[PDB]
Amino acid sequence: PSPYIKCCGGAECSKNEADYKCSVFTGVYPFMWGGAYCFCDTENSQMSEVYVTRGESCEADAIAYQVTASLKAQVMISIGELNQTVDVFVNGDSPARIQQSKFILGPISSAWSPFDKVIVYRDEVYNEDYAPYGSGQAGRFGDIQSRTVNSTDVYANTNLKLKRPASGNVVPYTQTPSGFSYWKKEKGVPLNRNAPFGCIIKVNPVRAENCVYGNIPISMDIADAFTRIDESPSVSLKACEVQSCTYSSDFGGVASISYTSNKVGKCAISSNSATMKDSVQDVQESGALSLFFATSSVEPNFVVQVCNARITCGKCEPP
Amino acid sequence: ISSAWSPFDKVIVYRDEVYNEDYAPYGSGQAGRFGDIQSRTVNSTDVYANTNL
Amino acid sequence: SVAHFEAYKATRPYIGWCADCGLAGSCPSPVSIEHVWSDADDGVLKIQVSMQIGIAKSNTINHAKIRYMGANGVQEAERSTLSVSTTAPCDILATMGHFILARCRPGSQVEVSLSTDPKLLCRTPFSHKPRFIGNEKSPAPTGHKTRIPCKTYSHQTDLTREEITMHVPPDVPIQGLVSNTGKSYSLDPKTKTIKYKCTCGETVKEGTATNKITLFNCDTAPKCITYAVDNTVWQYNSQYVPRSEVTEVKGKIHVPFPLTDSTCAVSVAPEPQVTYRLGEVEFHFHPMYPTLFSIRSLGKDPSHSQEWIDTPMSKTIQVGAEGVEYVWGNNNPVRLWAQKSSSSSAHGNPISIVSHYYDLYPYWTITVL
Amino acid sequence: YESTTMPNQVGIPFKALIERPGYAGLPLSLVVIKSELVPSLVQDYITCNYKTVV
Repeated sequence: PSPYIKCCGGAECSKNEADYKCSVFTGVYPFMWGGAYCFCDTENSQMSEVYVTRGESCEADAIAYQVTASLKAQVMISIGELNQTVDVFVNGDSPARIQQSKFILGPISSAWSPFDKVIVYRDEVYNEDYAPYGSGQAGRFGDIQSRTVNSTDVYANTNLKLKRPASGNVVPYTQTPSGFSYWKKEKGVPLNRNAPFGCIIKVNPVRAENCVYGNIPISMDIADAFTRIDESPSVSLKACEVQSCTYSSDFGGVASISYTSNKVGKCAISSNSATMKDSVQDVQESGALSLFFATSSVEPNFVVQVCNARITCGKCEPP
Repeated sequence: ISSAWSPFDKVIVYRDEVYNEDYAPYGSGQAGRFGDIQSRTVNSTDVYANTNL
Repeated sequence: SVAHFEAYKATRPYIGWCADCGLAGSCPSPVSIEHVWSDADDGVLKIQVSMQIGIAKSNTINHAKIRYMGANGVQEAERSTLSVSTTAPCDILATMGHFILARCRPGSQVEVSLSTDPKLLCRTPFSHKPRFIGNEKSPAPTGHKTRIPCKTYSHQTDLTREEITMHVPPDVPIQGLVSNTGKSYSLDPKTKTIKYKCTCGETVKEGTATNKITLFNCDTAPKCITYAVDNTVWQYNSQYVPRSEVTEVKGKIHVPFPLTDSTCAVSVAPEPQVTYRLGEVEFHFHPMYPTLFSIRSLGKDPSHSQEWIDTPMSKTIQVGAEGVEYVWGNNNPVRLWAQKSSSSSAHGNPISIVSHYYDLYPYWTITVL
Repeated sequence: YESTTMPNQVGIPFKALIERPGYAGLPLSLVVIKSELVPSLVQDYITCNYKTVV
């Protein structure tokens, strides 16, 4: 506030607010300008004052969080007749029923999570640590501490230099910008590329996508009897053709498997000693099948089965 | 602080008296377990639970 | 207050100290910049001034008129020219009463001026530094390529929506009005009611004067204090307005232009040309006006460096089995994998070996040992 | 100038008067009335008994 004058001897501030600084200059307005508004001019006092108020920029600019993350999966389940993916938590045991066959999604072993002591501005999530109760001070993150968003009172630290007037003009004062305003520019460094081994942290969902870590035990009691045999063709003339061989390994395997069969039926192939395109699969006589793989770079060896019968490939590796 | 400590952990605070109980959240599936009913929306009747009838 | 009519009346307009009156000379100016606040990322300046724009003195609305009060008391003036100027011209986004919205250029000072009828100006230091959003501009910018989040001060005017306080009972600044003419004291009222407290006076030495009187045995200053004041005035602080009262009272005023989120349309530079090698990716930067670039990773290491790429250069960044991400300007991330000659069938063996006929990665140089 | 480590014992009167060189008056006596552990929790879930419906 600009000056409030108190005639012929004032007293100090005993107005209060969220944060306040107050100085009482005495003997002021020595020649005045007719802004004395008093008899006195030789013994007048000016109570100069300043206070803090909290802005409207308390939306999320900025909120300090201590996170421990809860674990969510998006597993896609295909029974071969209902094709759905379902978002479901993986903390311990998680029973889910689809056609009254039991599945239990087990816990994922996380190496680390990107969400720690982080600072979130509303411009962008940012990876940045703080020290607790580190705001309200200079030289450390922040310069203002408010305990909750609704709280209208704040502990704030700002610098102002008030002086007395000494001229025929009317007040000297020099005023520096706010502490928070200095940090607004600085930000942090992006929270979008932190953590090794996947983890893309996107600002709007406030979460981290495509995080490859550990092994997931899975257990199911599923009805596959039915009537056993569910048809098992015996198989002959087992061959491996390998073609389309061109260097790289960030894409999937391309093998073709030739065989000939003596019956039509359905096996569930393939297993994990190799990777098929089709898991519900009609095996027929003279069944040459170009099929897609996707483990042939973690495990370049592959023991491809068509039912009972099987052989080993590949044959393409750097010469 | 030189060092800081609270005897609190995983606690379930009854209005009768605070009691120290262990649990694993989202782990319902079975008729036991402390805090089998889990509710997070207080605007909706949904609860995750396992019960027997 | 409740509304625009009522707000403006109850907290009367006022004159304040402005230390620029021509770009030099310190005087009471009726235009005085109270505060400039910026909480917009659209570069908007919410300037607070002491004139009230869009209302007349009769308490009715004319956009042609504006109402100010200074040492001639409360007057109407015509408006047909209004400008703000940093160190270079500005465009006014919106104006409602006390408050002005403007988009200006960089400058060390901010000038609120007119020339229609007030014929004055007030220029006060307020820092407004460069605003560059996007990564491109163009003659008469309007380009679009990407929407970015920003914060802004509304275009619409609110009749009520938040408050700020005004305070201190009527005390309206004057710079001198009383003088010792001859060897007697000549009381000038001017064109306003004047309250003075006088140690002595033959007729008047306490009263509301609006006539000319001569008082003998009287002299200016520590023993005869005159100031013009008229009622129902709460003013907000200026910079160097002094004021004294014997009682303490307040007034309130409404705040149009609240802070609200928006999205702005800006162009950034289209993607630079890429050249490809066996398992490695090279960016050759094209000529464009400065683009900020990130080179990052999250696939294998968290690693990140930043630079402004202002000039054509080739940079080689390596891409392993896991992705590599290049962020170029304000655009969304492109992710890139290893491109050699494409595909796999079985490449490599479980006992580890490396691509083509190289000796690096070490799997051939172990052999040499 | 400053600076001690007191133990936290309720009701003990601790006397600190370490100040600049020169005799320094107006000592600090400090008694601890209580420490108040102010919780910094995350709510895991809310649970209460239920109304069964046929």
